[PDB]
Amino acid sequence: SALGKLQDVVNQNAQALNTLVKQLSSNFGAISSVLNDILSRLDPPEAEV
Amino acid sequence: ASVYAWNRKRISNCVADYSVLYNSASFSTFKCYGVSPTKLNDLCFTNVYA
Amino acid sequence: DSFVIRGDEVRQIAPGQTGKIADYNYKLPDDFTGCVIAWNSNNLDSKVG
Repeated sequence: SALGKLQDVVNQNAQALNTLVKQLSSNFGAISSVLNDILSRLDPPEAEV
Repeated sequence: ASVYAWNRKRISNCVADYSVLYNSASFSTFKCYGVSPTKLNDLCFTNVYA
Repeated sequence: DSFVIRGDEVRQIAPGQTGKIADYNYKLPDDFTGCVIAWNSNNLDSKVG
């Protein structure tokens, strides 16, 4: 547990990356998080929204 | 049927063909929600409820 | 752009709209910056039967 200041930075960077990756699963009001599922279900007039 | 006792037919294992459901001048309104009528021939749905 | 259509199909002239006229008769882009002028014309074209 002595090397704590070096492990803290690695843990913070890993958690930042994990949050940035998990943010790709949110919908933000849309019907699906995957863009392929939106481009294969809706038309360009309604897919932009 | 009426609007208070409306039938609900559970679609099952089949090969749906939405080609002639919209390309036919026999329907007054064909409003789709969540999907586009032109993409229904490419989607494989889990369960359809009429 | 002068052309003649029938009833509800005339209201089917709009940017990003599905229908019969928009499909093959007359398509309007989803960038249309103009105006659609339509008026009823009964007793100038209607023939017997």
